[PDB]
Order: sequence, then C-alpha cells, then structure tokens
Amino acid sequence: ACALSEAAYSALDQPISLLETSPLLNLKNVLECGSKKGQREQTMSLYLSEYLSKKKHGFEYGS
Amino acid sequence: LETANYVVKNFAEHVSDFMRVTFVEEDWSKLPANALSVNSKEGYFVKPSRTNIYNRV
Amino acid sequence: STMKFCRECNNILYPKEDKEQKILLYACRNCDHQEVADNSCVYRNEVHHSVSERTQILTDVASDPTLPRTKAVRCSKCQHREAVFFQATARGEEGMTLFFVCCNPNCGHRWRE
Amino acid sequence: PPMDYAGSRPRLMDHDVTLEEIHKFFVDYMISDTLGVISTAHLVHADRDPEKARSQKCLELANLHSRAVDFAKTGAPAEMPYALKPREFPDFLERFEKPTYISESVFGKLYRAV
Ligand SMILES: [Zn+2]
Repeated sequence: ACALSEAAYSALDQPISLLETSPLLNLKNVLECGSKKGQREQTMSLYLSEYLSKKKHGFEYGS
Repeated sequence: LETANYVVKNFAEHVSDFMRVTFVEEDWSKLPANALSVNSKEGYFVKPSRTNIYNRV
Repeated sequence: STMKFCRECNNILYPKEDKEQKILLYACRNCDHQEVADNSCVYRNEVHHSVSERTQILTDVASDPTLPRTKAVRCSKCQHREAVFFQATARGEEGMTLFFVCCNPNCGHRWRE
Repeated sequence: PPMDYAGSRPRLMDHDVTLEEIHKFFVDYMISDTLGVISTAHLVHADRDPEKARSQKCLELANLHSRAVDFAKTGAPAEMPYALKPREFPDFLERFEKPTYISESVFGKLYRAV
C-alpha cells in the first residue's frame, strides 16, 4: 500500500489540457473499481482480428 | 517493309494513309521523367509542374 | 416562420385554411379580415444540428473528428511509417478509393491507394 | 506458398471516355513508369547481399513488380521509392556512371569463366 502511496505522492501533476485529465486522476479512476457513479458513457473495444490480412490493405478497408 | 496487320488488310486502298508517329528525344533516345512534369514544391505537399513540351505533345 | 401585418388594423395574422373553397386565407385576430396568400409557404428555416450551444471548448464533444493514423505502410521518398488514411473521390469515380498522406514532418508526400 | 497476387480496385470513371483522357493517359506512360528499373535494381541487389530473394529490401521490389507490369490493365503507378538503389553496379551491365565493384556470386564466376 505504501508502494502505491509513493507512486501517488510523487505523481507528476502537470495536467494535459482537455483530452487526458491527470496522471493521478487516471490512477484513482483505475483504483476506484466498484464505484459505479453512472452509466452515462461506456466505451467498448473491437479488435480487427479476422481474415482481412490476406488481402491487400485489408485492415484499412475493414476499419 | 513490315508485317501487315488485320486493321490495315481490309483497307487496301488507304495504305498511304496509315502512319506511325514516335515521340523520342532530340538525340532519338527515350524521353525521361525530367523533361515532362518536373517536380516543384508549392505549399505543403509537392505537385508535378507541367512544362511546355507536355502541352506540345 | 412567417408573419404579416394587418392593413389599418396592425396585428399578427393567422394562417388558417378555408374548408369549402380551397384557398389559403390569412385572418387577423381583431379585424377578422381576409387576404389571399401570395407565397403559399408558412415555414422556412436553415435547420442545423444546434446540439452544442456555447459548449465547444468546455465539453469533450467533437463536431468534426480527426483523421485516423496507421503505421503499416512505408512512404516512397520519406521512407517512414505513421501515415493517415481516408476515403474520397478524385475527378469522378463510381465509389470511393483509399488515400494516403505522409504525416511525417518535412516530407510532403501523398499517393493514391 | 506465394503471396497475394490480387490487384487493386479498377478505376471506373463516372462518365464515358471522350477521347481526351486517352492522350492524358498515353503521355502519363512516359513518366512514372519503372519496369526495367525495378528488375535492374532487384538483379543487382541479390548478388550484393546474403540471403538472396529473402531480405526485407528484395521483397519490396518483387511486390512492386506486380504493379509495374500491370499498368496497361489498372492505372496505378509503380512509384519506385528511394533508399533502395545500391548506388553501384556489378561488372555484368558495365555502366560507367556508378563505380563497378568486383562481383562475387553465381553470375560472377559465370562471367569470369567466359
Ligand atoms: Zn385587422
């Protein structure tokens, strides 16, 4: 626990403008797992692993 | 003298009308990529600038 | 989305429709005079999305998104990865073809397909 | 097993051919057409490097040769890139522009014996 406290007290809190929030807020949002604040924005992931790689420029045509 | 073609063989009267036109160098060599569409930077991306020999051909 | 003013009455007329004689007759509220319609068009609007009102740099929404990147191709003169790709038309073609633009600095290359 | 021999999409125009897009295609063959150049740069690249026809540089020319010979069917340029010419030629073609290094390959003993 102090091993994660030492990576949070010395966190480089120079925030990115609007896309990334903070290196400490991104740590807190990963550490807060069961804190279901709301279902407003949920993001998924769709990996493009299929038979498109056999053709020429298959990933750019599949995406 | 040359091997005749089927496109010429049916028009046996207009044999003096067919003509082969080659486009070569002044030294009778192959036309390179330096005389036609010389590269020149204009803005962000480059584009080939056409010369007068291209508009002549 | 239209409005007219009454002659010698000065009120906002109402776009009602007559039942028997099919003609758009405009009537005001107080004088109850009648007048024919010279345009026959009671609505006109250059409708847009308008879902973000003064919320451009204060919200993480995006009207025009960015173009994606891929690092699986190599440019000709630059010999580098990380080029963008999209789909557009060029001088008239049935369908859209793939394009590429070299996103490397001081390169300036773009090749079709 | 060889690679994919499938070509690109054909460039179907919207309107008909009005005899002006044929001249602009015919003069477009004098430029950006490297057919013998790719085979020449591939023939002098296998004798200069080990693991012939298997390196990362010898495969790009073999991939570009499928498009450099199919210009008459699909209108796609060869786009012969930089950083692939070896800037030197062996003693088979004998071009006096580039420096002729002493070759040591299967064609070198085939030339030195004659
Ligand atoms: Zn009135």
